[PDB]
Amino acid sequence: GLTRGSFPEGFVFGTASAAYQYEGAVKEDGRGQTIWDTFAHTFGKITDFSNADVAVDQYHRFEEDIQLMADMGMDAYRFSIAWSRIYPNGVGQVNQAGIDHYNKLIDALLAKGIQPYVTLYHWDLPQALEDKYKGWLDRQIVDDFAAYAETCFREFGDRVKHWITLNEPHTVAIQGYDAGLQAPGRCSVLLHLYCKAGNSGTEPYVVAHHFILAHAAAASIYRTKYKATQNGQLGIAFDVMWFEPMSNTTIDIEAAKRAQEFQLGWFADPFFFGDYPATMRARVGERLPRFTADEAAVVKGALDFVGINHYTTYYTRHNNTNIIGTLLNNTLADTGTVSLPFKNGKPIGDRANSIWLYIVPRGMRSLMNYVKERYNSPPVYITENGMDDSNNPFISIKDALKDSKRIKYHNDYLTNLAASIKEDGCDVRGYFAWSLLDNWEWAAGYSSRFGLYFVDYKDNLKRYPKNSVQWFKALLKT
Repeated sequence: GLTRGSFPEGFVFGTASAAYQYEGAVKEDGRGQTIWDTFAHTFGKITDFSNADVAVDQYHRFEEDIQLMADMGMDAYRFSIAWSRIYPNGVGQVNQAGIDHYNKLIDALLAKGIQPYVTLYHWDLPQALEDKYKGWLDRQIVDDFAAYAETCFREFGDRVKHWITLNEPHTVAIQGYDAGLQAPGRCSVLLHLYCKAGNSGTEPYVVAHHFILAHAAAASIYRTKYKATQNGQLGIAFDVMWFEPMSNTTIDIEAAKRAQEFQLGWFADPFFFGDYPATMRARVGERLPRFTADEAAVVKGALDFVGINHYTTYYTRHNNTNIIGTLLNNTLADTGTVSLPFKNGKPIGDRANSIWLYIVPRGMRSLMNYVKERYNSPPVYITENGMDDSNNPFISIKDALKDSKRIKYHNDYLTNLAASIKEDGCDVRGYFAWSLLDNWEWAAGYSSRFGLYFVDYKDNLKRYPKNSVQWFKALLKT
């Protein structure tokens, strides 16, 4: 079976978390309102009517949780900084209590020998910036994010050596501005009646452009002022499904390739080559912003590593939008593809609790090779991988702990990962399980349990280890 010896010497194993999903204490120690506070407190936005005002209270309970990590022998913890705890209004007055908080968390981790991997932006934009200029829709976001990033480099960079500037910009751009299913909930009202405003054809591309520039702006500051003395590295965590052709036809083979370009390439082609993928330029046309030559020069080469959030694999077929009908532009239509976890009625694999999450371990290996080939072997971290159980009130806690399916998931995905490294030569440096604890899974609320530890929401957030805890412990034994 898998051991640490199955991976390169120095390979980093960790668990991942995110501020809004974990912290609670939403109105404590000066924290400003975010777009997700607003979204979670708006009717219709969260499926189980819940919110993250308390979440799992990691803001207060982080030392306990650090012990639960050390219990498995974890090397690292990925966590995010809530921008609104540092600048409650996005810009302006620095909140010293926010700085003090993350210093305590960082020092506590390091005292246990656990390395901090810090995400600067995990979707919780300060509401003040949304009100001021509609957040990621305005170019001002670029300098404002970079200033926030700089403050974090200055305050924490003496100890934090691994930075993830942005989490899943693809998800944010599509879910936040095309589907309007995540904050700020914008979209073409003609496509989705539940949105109050937006444009699914234009806004995702504007937001994505601004994410790319924001990262490059923060990376430029890091490299020019902090990197030589701090000696850390900056990356991004990209959401990436693997896509397989729905049929063995060149049209569908090309469609799967194109779907990948529109998902990963949308962001990574700028960072590696200085422009968007040709397919996107061709299909999105004037709705796709253009980089200036000076912007291309700051954007290209802006990553030290590629973070991959990888969960699942879908089939992809070529698709043409209906030639007759009122054309309502949107990002899926622009791809010229449809991707689905079914082929001829048959699912691609077993499903986890999440309706989108199909269990397809080979996708991990295929994707690692894809990244190696297209981008000339950049260092990669698997910044998230995992699966969820239901929140089932009809079973005992003891039965909820029997997560053999999660164990098989991690086993099979890691086995594929180990083979991509040893056999295929992929430069993978680490792996972080989503997630350490059951937590508030955005619009899914508390209905989805991704943790290695079970959280009893009906007993003051008590943590219990699921069977996967012992599985990871055995795996990581040195």
